[PDB]
Amino acid sequence: WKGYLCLRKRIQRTY
Amino acid sequence: EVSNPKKPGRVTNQLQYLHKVVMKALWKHQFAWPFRQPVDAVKLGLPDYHKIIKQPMDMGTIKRRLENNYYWAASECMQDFNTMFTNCYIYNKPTDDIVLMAQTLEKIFLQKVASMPQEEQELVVT
Repeated sequence: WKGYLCLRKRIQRTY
Repeated sequence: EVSNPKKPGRVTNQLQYLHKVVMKALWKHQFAWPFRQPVDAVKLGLPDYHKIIKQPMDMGTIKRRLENNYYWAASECMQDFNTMFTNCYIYNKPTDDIVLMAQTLEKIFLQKVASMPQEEQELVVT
């Protein structure tokens, strides 16, 4: 929810 | 990685317990979504992940392995779970948010494993 890797992981999830 | 024709696999009571009880409890957890797929180092811009982590592992890979009877014994499957948790701890900082999600899943993992059948026994279809 705040980390670079976790947010980048979250962006790719919506794709 | 997921399938191997030259390596023997088995169905045991402990392996089916990991697939029916342990995996289903961790898979639907709210913190499970980062661990359901292999880490895509290209999409996430991680040029050092595969050079620090020598054996990637995710819940999706473990689940496919149980569904294909990849493992011979439960110890091989529990090593995959440990490998997945260790990769998150090594690569990330101990204070990272993704590490707290892995530790939450690891405690649940150790909780479910504590109720696994004590002795491993092979399951043969008749």
